[PDB]
Amino acid sequence: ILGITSKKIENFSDWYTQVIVKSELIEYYDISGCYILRPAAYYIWECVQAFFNKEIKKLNVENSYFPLFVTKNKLEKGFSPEVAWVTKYGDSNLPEEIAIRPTSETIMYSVFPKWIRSYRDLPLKLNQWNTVVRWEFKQPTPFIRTREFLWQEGHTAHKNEEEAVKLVFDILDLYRRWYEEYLAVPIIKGIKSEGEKFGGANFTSTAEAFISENGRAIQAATSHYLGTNFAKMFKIEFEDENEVKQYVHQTSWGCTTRSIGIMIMTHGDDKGLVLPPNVSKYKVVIVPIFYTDENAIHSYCKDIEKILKNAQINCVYDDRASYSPGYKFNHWELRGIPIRIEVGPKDLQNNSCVIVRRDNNEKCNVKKESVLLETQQMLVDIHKNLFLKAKKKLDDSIVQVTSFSEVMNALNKKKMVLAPWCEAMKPLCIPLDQPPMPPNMKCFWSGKPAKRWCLFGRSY
Ligand SMILES: Nc1ncnc2c1ncn2[C@@H]1O[C@H](COP(=O)(O)OP(=O)(O)NP(=O)(O)O)[C@@H](O)[C@H]1O
Ligand SMILES: O=C(C[C@H]1NCCC[C@@H]1O)Cn1cnc2cc(Br)c(Cl)cc2c1=O
Ligand SMILES: [Mg+2]
Repeated sequence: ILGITSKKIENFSDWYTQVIVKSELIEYYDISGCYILRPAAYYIWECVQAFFNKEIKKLNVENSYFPLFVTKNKLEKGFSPEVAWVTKYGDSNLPEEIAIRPTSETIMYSVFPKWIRSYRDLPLKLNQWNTVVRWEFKQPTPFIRTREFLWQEGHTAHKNEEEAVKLVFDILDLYRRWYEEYLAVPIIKGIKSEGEKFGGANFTSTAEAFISENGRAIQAATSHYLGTNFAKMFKIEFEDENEVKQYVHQTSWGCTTRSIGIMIMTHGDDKGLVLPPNVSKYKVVIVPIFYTDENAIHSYCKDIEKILKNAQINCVYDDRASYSPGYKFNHWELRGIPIRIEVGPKDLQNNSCVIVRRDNNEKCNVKKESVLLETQQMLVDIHKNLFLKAKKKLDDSIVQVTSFSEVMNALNKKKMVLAPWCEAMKPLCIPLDQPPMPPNMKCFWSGKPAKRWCLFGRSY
């Protein structure tokens, strides 16, 4: 009951449920597919939100808030069974049903024509941090697929294709950094196939992550070039620099709290949650061991707490008298605190302490004067190690194939497949980083000549 009783490989699904609850990330809720985000989970969202905000602001993107509700006729300008409908206020029916936003396309693009008259009004760059609701038919999973989820949705409109297209890939790399620099998760940039892209999009760029334990790919984030599709539909036009009426070129992009789930599944182990330092409130936990003047142990630990905190490194000194040091060890490992500092009589004797990494459980005795410096670079190295170990697993999950039997073998081993492309397992994306393609290569399913490599696999 106390700790994680299932192993990540043996029973991944039950391991996941145990980790997210016992590490105090979420609480389950009496509405299926909805979950309470406890402070530990929301801190992660706050962090990546702060990062993403800073970066998109550099791209002159402005934050805004559009209404949670959209009327029936405006929404209705193959998704409808996912729409949640507000019908009643109190005991009175609404004259017209109103929908809860599943996304803000119809809400925003209905007003864009009013804001866009000439080239002078361009580019228009908007972003929202909000919630949307979708009554997912597929089985709900905490973070990964929820019926209400926090996200960010960006929407832009430009004078031409090139400015729009560049921003699409600018945003896509921000998503890359989002996962890499804060969640320590490696992702693959790519273009969706025509059958997998957002229907309203010209093309859909994507960031894909992969979970080796169940052999499933997860779309980490999206970034669409919408072209003039929505511009035509909503009559979003502007007057040229040459007085000619033109359609705007639009982009849209989004990343949700699914990112947190991807992080958990990536870095979590059999001991429980493992947090990248950049998304953990407490970077260090200080645990005291008695046998010995207790008050002297308190003074030493508090001194180290002051040293770290003064250097703007948030940490916690677990001085709860009712719990053994061993209990505290597991307590904070479970909650994913990157670093544990142990202080006992022996450490107090040499004016030193034991520092313990959460990721590989490596221990080392450091002098009190070197605690700060060693802590700082250890937090750096922990993030590097988490990312690199994760990248190795991602890379080792892809097999380059040129035949059907090679595909069957990879599918049976829960691997992803990199196959020739000439345009349940499905096409995931056409990776931006293309390996060389032999001149006379064919798709083994069509015989047509291959132009690029496509990534295939099962997905969430
Ligand atoms: N219910 C959900 N909970 C969490 N994240 C989600 C959910 N639905 C979609 N996302 C993610 O939100 C981002 C953009 O969503 P979106 O463009 O609506 O894709 P989508 O068409 O809903 N994909 P899918 O629902 O799996 O067929 C992607 O990274 C999705 O993985
Ligand atoms: O939501 C999208 C496309 C983009 N909109 C916001 C930015 C990120 C995102 O990729 C695809 N999508 C997904 N699910 C939907 C569910 C409903 Br219900 C509706 Cl009306 C519409 C949609 C819908 O448009
Ligand atoms: Mg969907």
